[PDB]
Amino acid sequence: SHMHVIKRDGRQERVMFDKITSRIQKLCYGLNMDFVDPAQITMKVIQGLYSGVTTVELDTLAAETAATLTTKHPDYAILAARIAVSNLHKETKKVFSDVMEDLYNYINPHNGKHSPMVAKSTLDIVLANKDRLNSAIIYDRDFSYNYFGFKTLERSYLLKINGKVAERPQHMLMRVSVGIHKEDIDAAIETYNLLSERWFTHASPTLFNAGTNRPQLSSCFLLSMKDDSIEGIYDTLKQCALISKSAGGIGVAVSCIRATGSYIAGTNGNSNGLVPMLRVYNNTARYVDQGGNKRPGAFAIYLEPWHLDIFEFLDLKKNTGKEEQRARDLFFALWIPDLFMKRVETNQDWSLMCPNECPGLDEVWGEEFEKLYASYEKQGRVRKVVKAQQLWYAIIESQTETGTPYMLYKDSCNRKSNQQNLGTIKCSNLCTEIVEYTSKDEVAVCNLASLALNMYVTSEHTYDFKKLAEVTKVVVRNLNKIIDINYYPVPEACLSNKRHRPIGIGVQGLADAFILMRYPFESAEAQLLNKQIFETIYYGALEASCDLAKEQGPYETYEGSPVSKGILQYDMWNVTPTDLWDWKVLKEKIAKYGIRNSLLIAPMPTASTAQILGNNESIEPYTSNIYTRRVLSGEFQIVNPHLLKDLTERGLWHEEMKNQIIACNGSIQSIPEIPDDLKQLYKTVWEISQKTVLKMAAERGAFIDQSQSLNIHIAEPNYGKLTSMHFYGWKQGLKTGMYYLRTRP
Amino acid sequence: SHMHVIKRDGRQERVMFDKITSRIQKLCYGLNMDFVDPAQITMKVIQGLYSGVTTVELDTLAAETAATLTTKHPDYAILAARIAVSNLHKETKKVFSDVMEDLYNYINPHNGKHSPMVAKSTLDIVLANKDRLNSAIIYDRDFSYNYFGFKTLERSYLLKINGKVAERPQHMLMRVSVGIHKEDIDAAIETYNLLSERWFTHASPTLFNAGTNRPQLSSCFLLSMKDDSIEGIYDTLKQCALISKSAGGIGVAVSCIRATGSYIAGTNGNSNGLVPMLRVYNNTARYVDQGGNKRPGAFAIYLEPWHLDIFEFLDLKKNTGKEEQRARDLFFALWIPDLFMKRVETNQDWSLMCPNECPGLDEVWGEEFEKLYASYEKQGRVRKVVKAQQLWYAIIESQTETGTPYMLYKDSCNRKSNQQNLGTIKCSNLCTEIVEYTSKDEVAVCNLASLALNMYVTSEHTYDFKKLAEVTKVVVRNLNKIIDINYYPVPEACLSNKRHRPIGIGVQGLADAFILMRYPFESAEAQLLNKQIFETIYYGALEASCDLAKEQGPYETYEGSPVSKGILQYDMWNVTPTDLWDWKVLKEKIAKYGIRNSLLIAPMPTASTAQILGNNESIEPYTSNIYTRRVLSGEFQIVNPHLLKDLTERGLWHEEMKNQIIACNGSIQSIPEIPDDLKQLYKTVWEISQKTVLKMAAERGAFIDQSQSLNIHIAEPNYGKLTSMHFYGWKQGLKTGMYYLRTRP
Ligand SMILES: Nc1ncnc2c1ncn2[C@H]1C[C@H](O)[C@@H](COP(=O)(O)OP(=O)(O)OP(=O)(O)O)O1
Ligand SMILES: Nc1ncnc2c1ncn2[C@H]1C[C@H](O)[C@@H](COP(=O)(O)OP(=O)(O)OP(=O)(O)O)O1
Ligand SMILES: Nc1ncnc2c1ncn2[C@H]1C[C@H](O)[C@@H](COP(=O)(O)OP(=O)(O)OP(=O)(O)O)O1
Ligand SMILES: Nc1ncnc2c1ncn2[C@H]1C[C@H](O)[C@@H](COP(=O)(O)OP(=O)(O)OP(=O)(O)O)O1
Ligand SMILES: Nc1ccn([C@@H]2O[C@H](COP(=O)(O)OP(=O)(O)O)[C@@H](O)[C@H]2O)c(=O)n1
Ligand SMILES: Nc1ccn([C@@H]2O[C@H](COP(=O)(O)OP(=O)(O)O)[C@@H](O)[C@H]2O)c(=O)n1
Ligand SMILES: [Mg+2]
Ligand SMILES: [Mg+2]
Ligand SMILES: [Mg+2]
Ligand SMILES: [Mg+2]
Repeated sequence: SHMHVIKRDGRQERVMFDKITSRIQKLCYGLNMDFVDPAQITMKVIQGLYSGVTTVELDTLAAETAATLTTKHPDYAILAARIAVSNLHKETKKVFSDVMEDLYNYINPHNGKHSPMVAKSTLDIVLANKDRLNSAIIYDRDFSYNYFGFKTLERSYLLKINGKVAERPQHMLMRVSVGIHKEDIDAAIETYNLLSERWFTHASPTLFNAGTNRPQLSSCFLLSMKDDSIEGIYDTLKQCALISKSAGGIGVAVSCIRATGSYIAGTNGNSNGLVPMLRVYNNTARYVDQGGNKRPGAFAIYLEPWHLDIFEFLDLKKNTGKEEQRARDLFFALWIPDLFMKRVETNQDWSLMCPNECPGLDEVWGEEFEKLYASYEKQGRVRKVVKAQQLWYAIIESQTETGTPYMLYKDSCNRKSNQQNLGTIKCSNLCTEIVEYTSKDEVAVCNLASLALNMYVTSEHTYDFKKLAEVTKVVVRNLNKIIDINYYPVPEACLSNKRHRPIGIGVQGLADAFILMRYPFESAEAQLLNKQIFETIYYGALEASCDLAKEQGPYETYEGSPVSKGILQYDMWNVTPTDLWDWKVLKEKIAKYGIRNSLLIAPMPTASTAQILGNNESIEPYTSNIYTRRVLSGEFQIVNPHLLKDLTERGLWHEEMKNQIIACNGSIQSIPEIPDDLKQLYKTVWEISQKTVLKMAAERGAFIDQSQSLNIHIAEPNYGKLTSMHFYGWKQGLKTGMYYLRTRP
Repeated sequence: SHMHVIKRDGRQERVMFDKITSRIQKLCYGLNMDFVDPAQITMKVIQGLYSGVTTVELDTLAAETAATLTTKHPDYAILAARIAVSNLHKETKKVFSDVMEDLYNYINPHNGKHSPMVAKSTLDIVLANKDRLNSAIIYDRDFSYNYFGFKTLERSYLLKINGKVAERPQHMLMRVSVGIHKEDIDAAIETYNLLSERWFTHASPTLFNAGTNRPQLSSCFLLSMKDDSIEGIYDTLKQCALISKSAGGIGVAVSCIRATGSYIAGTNGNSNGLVPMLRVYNNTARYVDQGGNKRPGAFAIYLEPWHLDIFEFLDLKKNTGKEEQRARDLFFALWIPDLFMKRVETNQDWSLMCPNECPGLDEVWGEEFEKLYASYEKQGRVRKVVKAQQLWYAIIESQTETGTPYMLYKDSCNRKSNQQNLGTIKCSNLCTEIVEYTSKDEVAVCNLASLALNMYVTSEHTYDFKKLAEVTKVVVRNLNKIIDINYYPVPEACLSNKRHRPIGIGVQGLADAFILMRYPFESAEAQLLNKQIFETIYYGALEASCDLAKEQGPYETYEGSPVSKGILQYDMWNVTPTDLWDWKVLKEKIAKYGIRNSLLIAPMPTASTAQILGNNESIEPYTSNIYTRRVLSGEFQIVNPHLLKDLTERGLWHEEMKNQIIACNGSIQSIPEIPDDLKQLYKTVWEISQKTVLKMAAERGAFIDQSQSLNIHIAEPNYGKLTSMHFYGWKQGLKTGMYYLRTRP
């Protein structure tokens, strides 16, 4: 008949338009009514309406229209967040316990199987404790997310039932706290309130599988080859298949595979090298997706540069060429020793050999690698001799073209790690921050936890240090409770992760801490500031693991580590820390009790986590002050809201200032309406000299017991800033030369 | 600030959308609610709304959107009429008297002059009689117009004040009845109620200037040249300028101007002919517009075919050629005698002469013209001799290309008219229906009144005859009261229009009378029907003028007319009328009292009048069953609503039948969903053989004392149907061969 809409109860009515403005103005309380205008939003919604429309599409399109209108006044972000979050909170259930009973009592709607979303012990903990725990949840905190962080949180992370999302966000975060803190409830309420107050957040597989039926909370996996045979290659392929099933990240050390042309004693033939093998890993990276297709399964391939197939390895992730000689859905990385640095330095030659001819090489680092490599370089057992600057030119061609390979430094990582007593660290994970020991028997597993920073900044614009160590103590107790609950997908993972027991802590949003502390990025108080911050994080981490080892005893391989010898991570950098803390009593209690976890700190990139909480990616500056937004039918420009927060107060903001920053791509310094302080507080990273950031990485990574991601931003391809940049990173002592060479077009 | 609309009081408010659907559903009472849908109309209105919009634009766009949605169901025409008419009736004043005081008390808003819209005697009649007359008006009748008839009535006919229309339609029709019936009120209330019940309507200059300050109620003007000198040409140009100022229609007899090359005794030169002279009349037709630019001033130019400049006259209204040899904003017509018919008939020759050489020719018709033309054809005084079929081929080239010239028959008009005693009828008006005597002293003026037809059809589908003569009596009393109130623009007009005193009555919408009487157009009861109708109209007209002559005496030149000799118009056609009436007592009372008006009946085209009342153009069939509508941003297709009225009852109407009639251009007979009666009741005029219509014109024009318009519709250029058509019209005896040759593309 007429234009009827399908009202959410399931019924239909006539189109009465004042229900829209009746609802929006109800959801506009507490905003600037001088620019909050329900009529424009209603008008663009009615531009899209038709007959027979479910009303949840009208609320979705209402929040979408408010998100597109956010450019006119910044309160429409708060409005659009209230529209989407109110749309969800009207939909699903109020009580957490009946949601959990609905998830456990799930039935596959065409197979009849009692196929739960949560394990029965999780439901046991909930139903035994629902009275305190339903009282602990606070739904006032769900209106605190950004809109785009809420849509990113909704599209993939909330547990769905037949396509309809059936979890509020506090149901997910309380589900995580039950999923980790099993027996105890006080830790679940301190962990819940410290969690939902957005102080720290766990990693994404923890948000996937906390308390579910297959609890695989880990996110870091480091695998090396079992053998240089078909059985080793395909058994390693099997382990990468299972681990990439249970939503992990896999970095593979592929150093020990014989090269093209070496003799095969079994079938009297010659090998074809690494290129079809890594092509098999290419199709495996396409087939298995992490979890329920939530993100594609990605593999890192690490190769040391002395291997003979290095040129076809570097020409492998490209765009042109034959298709059968490209494997472009992987991530390639070079695990470079100091000798290739020295031979590129003085234009000498370089010996590409085959690890069947020269066996047992990648397990040897430093001066011993110099002696063994020189002794094989003497005997003439090598196969090819290439001038080192030619291969360096090939590396800069590959990084210039695609950004791959990554570059890590072998002797720097093997020298400055707490797992020296085990052997030689072969590889690292996909995002190049977990530097741990791998073997044929031990497959390295590490857990993650990302602390935010800008929630700690007080109103005095003086940073809070004493809170940060305290939350770090709660985090270390969380991860150390994670390691003993996790279900490892392969049997080699449990022995490594329970013998050595590592954790991982990484912060996100350093640029917001600098803006809210009101310092320039290349100032003196910034370089003092991050140094003091990671002294606080590192100190509180060591105090927390000390207080755990006082209660459960240290890990199984402690005596032999340099921490048992008193050398902490900063002395391996030979940098005495500041007088901000008391390190003597810390080293006394460590010398009397040990520590519980081997490796502690690890700055991860946190793309998706910082996408949720609105912070910037972990430590880098803003890419531009204008950042785009992916909206259906609108992909548009939103300025940095801290910059806009200062501009509305300083008066220089007007109705075309956005258009004034369109034609400069974030560069606010070219405009004549300038207080000449925003040019220091809001430096575009393209307008930031990279070597100051590298010095800041030398200080901060000098207070980190693992590596850290390092997105290199360079506007134009030039070999001097690249070559001097990598050599400068090697001279400062960094464990990671690069993670991406990013060139803006 | 926000989106505020300017509410009609002059204020502003927020955009609240349920005021729209709150109003439309209030204006939807009495319609089919199964398809009446306010939400679609509201949706397309809100597609056009913006901030700072006057609400009368929202009602205008609402009625416009309903007019475009009328295709889905025919009740949206009734809706859109109620929207526009309610928009006007909310706007202007309720009382007629204060509107008249506002119009008389008008002041030019930048000259201060008391420049009235009505004369002071009109306001005297209103203010002396406002108590009965404000009670007589019925505003229930304004919701009876069509939408497009109301917009056509509003854009040009209602008297505006500074661009804002300040007259309701009943204010205009009551203003007309006061403007004609001055002293009497009973005639103003019978005339008002018979008028506003849409029975008959006056002509368009009557609607322009009834009771205004310059009352020029006439619409027919026939002028001939005073002299074949510069003084005669430019004095005639002066009279055409003044008459075209006061909104008349001018037909000019340009027979008596000497041709190209004749000697000029004053300045010893030779004339250039007619072409630059008619070019001067071209620019005069562009400059002076009728009234307040309400329609462009148009001139008819009549020429008899024996004049020497006839070839450049026929090649004059074209599209190509040099610009200085074209006069295309005129209307050209040939005033053909029988001799050109006979010489084209038998392929003989034809004598093109010059009226300076052969003087006193156009004042002579018939056999006397044959004798005088043969005597000048004998003496060799002629100048050119052209084969007659060549000039006939030139005429068919001109009518084929543009439709001009018109064709009238000289001896047929001079033989069958009541003004034989005066002399020779030279010319006729622009629309070729007023055939009256012109002279140097008498400039012919005729008034018009168009009766509708389909209001007379009773529910029994038997036509009402006794009402039609009665309304015809009221009409004849109206026009005879018009002639004595009118203000003639030139002094020669008053002597003609008061000596001979003619009137004019023409009907509109014959196709609707045939459909509502349910007969085929080419049936037997149609040809019986229009014959009976014009016997009724002609009989009631003669009875009315008889009853006027019983009270005031006949006109000044009665004794000498053939009506005084007893011969009425039908005996000049030698057709005895039917036994429907009593003609003997009529001819007795005429023989004892005479008649008051010389010429009575005149079928005019009525483009604009039938555009108001929704009827078809006067006597022709429908051009197509689908007719387009001019709407801003929508120029679309609406079917004939009587056809649609039968299709919704007979069930064959469905939701794509319009699309089934798109690809046939009104031809409903090609579709397979056919009751084979609609193919007879709804014949497209392109699917109608023209000679049956010509026979119907012989009967109906055999009962008309003047000529009648005749739009000839022929789909393709073919010389046989044209030539046989004009010869057939001459053989039936018609006074008008053609008014347009229309070819659909
Ligand atoms: N009758 C209607 N016609 C068109 N849109 C409507 C109508 N009613 C509500 N809407 C719009 C307004 C909102 O933008 C959106 C959601 O309305 P909403 O009221 O929340 O559904 P609902 O009526 O079931 O919720 P609730 O019953 O709790 O009020 O749909
Ligand atoms: N048929 C083959 N095609 C391509 N590559 C092969 C083939 N067989 C073996 N390889 C590669 C896989 C390993 O990289 C390598 C050795 O495999 P492996 O089983 O150890 O050889 P083998 O034991 O039979 O001879 P060897 O004793 O020399 O190793 O050669
Ligand atoms: N506040 C509004 N915002 C947008 N459109 C409106 C608003 N109010 C009325 N309209 C629409 C409804 C109608 O289609 C059109 C004209 O409204 P209308 O009510 O007749 O003006 P009005 O309010 O001055 O008349 P009245 O005072 O007699 O009610 O404008
Ligand atoms: N100068 C001119 N240019 C063009 N046409 C002219 C001119 N003078 C006269 N005519 C035309 C207009 C008339 O159609 C025609 C006669 O005009 P008119 O005044 O009667 O001439 P006339 O009286 O001086 O000489 P005649 O006695 O021959 O008419 O000649
Ligand atoms: N595309 C990616 C990126 C990272 N990761 C893994 O997630 C870890 C940290 O990356 P991250 O914190 O940016 O991942 P998110 O938590 O943001 O999803 C890495 O060590 C990888 O193991 C992944 O599996 N797939
Ligand atoms: N374009 C026109 C059409 C007609 N007319 C005059 O109006 C008379 C009848 O034409 P009509 O009845 O179609 O004119 P309307 O009343 O429809 O405007 C003609 O005799 C002309 O004198 C005109 O002046 N201009
Ligand atoms: Mg509701
Ligand atoms: Mg082997
Ligand atoms: Mg109103
Ligand atoms: Mg003269």
